[PDB]
Amino acid sequence: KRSRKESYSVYVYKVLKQVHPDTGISSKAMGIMNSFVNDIFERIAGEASRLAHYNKRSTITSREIQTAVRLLLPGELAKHAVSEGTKAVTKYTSA
Amino acid sequence: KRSRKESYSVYVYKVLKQVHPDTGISSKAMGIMNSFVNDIFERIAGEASRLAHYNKRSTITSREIQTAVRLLLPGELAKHAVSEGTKAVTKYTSA
Amino acid sequence: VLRDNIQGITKPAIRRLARRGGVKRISGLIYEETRGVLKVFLENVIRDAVTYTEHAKRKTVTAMDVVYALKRQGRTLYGFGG
Amino acid sequence: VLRDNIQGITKPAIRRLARRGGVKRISGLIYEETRGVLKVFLENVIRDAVTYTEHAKRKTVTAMDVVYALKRQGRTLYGFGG
Amino acid sequence: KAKTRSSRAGLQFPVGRVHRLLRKGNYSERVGAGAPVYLAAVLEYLTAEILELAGNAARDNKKTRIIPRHLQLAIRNDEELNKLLGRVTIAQGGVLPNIQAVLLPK
Amino acid sequence: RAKAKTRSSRAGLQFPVGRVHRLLRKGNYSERVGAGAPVYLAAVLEYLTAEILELAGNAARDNKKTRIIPRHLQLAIRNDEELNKLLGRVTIAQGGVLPNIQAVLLPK
Amino acid sequence: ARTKQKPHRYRPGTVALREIRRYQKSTELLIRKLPFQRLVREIAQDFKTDLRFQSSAVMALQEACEAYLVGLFEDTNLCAIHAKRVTIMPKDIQLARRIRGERA
Amino acid sequence: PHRYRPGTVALREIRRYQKSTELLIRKLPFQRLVREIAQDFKTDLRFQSSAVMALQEACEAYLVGLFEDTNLCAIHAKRVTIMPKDIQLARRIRGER
Repeated sequence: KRSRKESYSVYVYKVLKQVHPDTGISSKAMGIMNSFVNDIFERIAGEASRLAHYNKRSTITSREIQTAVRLLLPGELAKHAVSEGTKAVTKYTSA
Repeated sequence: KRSRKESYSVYVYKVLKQVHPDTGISSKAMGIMNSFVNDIFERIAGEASRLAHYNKRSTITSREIQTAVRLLLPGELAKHAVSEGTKAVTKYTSA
Repeated sequence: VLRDNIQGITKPAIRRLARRGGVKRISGLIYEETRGVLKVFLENVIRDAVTYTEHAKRKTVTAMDVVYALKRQGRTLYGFGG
Repeated sequence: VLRDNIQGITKPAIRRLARRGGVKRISGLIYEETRGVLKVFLENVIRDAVTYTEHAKRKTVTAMDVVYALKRQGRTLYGFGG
Repeated sequence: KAKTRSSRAGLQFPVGRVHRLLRKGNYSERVGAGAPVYLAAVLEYLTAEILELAGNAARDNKKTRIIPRHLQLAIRNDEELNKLLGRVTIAQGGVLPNIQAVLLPK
Repeated sequence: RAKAKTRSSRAGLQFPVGRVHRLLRKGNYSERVGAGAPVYLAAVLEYLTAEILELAGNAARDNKKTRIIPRHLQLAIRNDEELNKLLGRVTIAQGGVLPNIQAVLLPK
Repeated sequence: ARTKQKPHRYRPGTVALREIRRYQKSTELLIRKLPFQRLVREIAQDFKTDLRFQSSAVMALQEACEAYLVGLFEDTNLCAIHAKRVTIMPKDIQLARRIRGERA
Repeated sequence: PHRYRPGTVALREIRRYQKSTELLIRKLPFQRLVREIAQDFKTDLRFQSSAVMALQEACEAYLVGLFEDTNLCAIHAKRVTIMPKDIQLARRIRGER
């Protein structure tokens, strides 16, 4: 089949290898994680698009993403996720 | 000067004067009706866009609207609404 | 400041809310429970309303912020704009 | 043309499903109820799956159609593609 | 000499405005020619349905003007609309008169 | 032309910023997409996956195994509070359930 | 085949049913505006200080709150009848909220 | 002979079937039932294997959750046996009926 099916297997495996060095993962578990990543991605993206439509904007920015993360995740998760996102962006722009 | 607020008041009033030719309507009731129309519009449009995405199409046609109506409305509402939409499309393209 | 105010939701008001729900006899300890659940619901909604408001860089909480915060929890509300 | 086929959900299978739910004693009339509710749930999901399938102009029901029909009812399912 | 599209289709709801809302709403890259016509037709149908039920509810209450209480009665007394608007709160609509059987005196 | 450095390596991430950018573009979310939106979203996704994977790996090692199976993901999700609230309406294939028996069903 | 083709006192419980009918006929709001407004302001203040509210915002909040509580009381009444009672007790509220999924 | 008192084997089964992850309904009867149900929306339908597997998974999850809620409504009324009115109450509160 000519068509290719991009997935998140290799990135999830990199994350796993830095988190738990000597633990494998099954194929069914990898499919679970793939579905999880896609689900959370589309949740955040939909909320960002909504709250950009409300404010008569056209661009999806870091601010829209940060507000969507604050609206979707519970307390401690949202706090840590915001920390990670801002750290990444400030490291990026100063590169 | 402050901008104009488009709404559905006049068309709802036309439909009302068609079904009940001698009953008025309040203003809070008209607000409820505007909110109802907007909510149902958003629901159908979102479903149609999801459908067009799933099938790798880049166009919303009357077929997508019809399938979204079939998915969203319950029971006989679906039958009658499909009849109305089909009749209107047929009359529009016959001219 | 603005402290206390949860006892401002008096017992007759809760009895009225129960009568509209069809309740015929009410216990003695349900007023505490109702105050607790009302406080929880209100915090959960107001957090999101304030989030929307401060994203828009405003200081006034609009009614649209409230209807959005409600819609995002499956509690759609008709008749207040939108 | 398949017929009945609903008594194929035997009584031991329902007893197992209840034991996994933590039930210790089971009545005599819950098997009818469980068959009824399973049939209702299945019709509600299969209708939407078939709708998706026939919109795509296919004759085979894919697993993605099922996970979509499930997602559209607040029953998201991980591990089958998507 | 320029007819409207809703007049060409025989509707009361506007086809041009619905077309514009579909375009600028970020739903798809292109929008067909009959999508707004179909959508306006079904919107008008649902509007007329609920308005007729509410007008009957207003007449049997000895009134000549629809209020939110009548919309609530009309919606909650019909099965399909109660399925469609089951998770919706109508401002100042009240509830349905209903007392359980074991509460009534005997 | 200078030697290429990818965007993820600039942000210091393990998830693809370019692919996330392209998905945001092609997804019909807004007519324009900023520059830091994919970086932010990639960092958030990486954080969440690392959280779940750490929990599941601990649950597996506590079961004296080497590889993670969907049962371990279920046991990790349902045993946390915020993760369980984020995934409350999600069914995990072959995940099973959480063992608990009510206190009145027990003997005596 | 077929071919079928000495002061007057009401007994306890009467005024309750009279009130039930009276408040299921009406549509007003059952809480006073001022205490509810103060409660909303206190909560929002411990979220983010120096806030302001339109009037319609507090009205929307009051409507949503009352609708929520009325629905909760209906479910509580069913859960009370299920255990062969007439009095609603806190455990019925807890059961209804747990089954709805609001707590567990 | 050696007998177990009523309920002992029930607790054993509860632990055993909560420790496992396998499916609890047989595959062939469920497949026949799914095909018969779909026979009313369109004739001459084909199913993938994964489609029927997904349907079985979702159905079993739904029924297990319903039985948890039912057990709650049964313990509420000072009972141990679950009865059809318990199912009806759990489904009414949930909003299904």
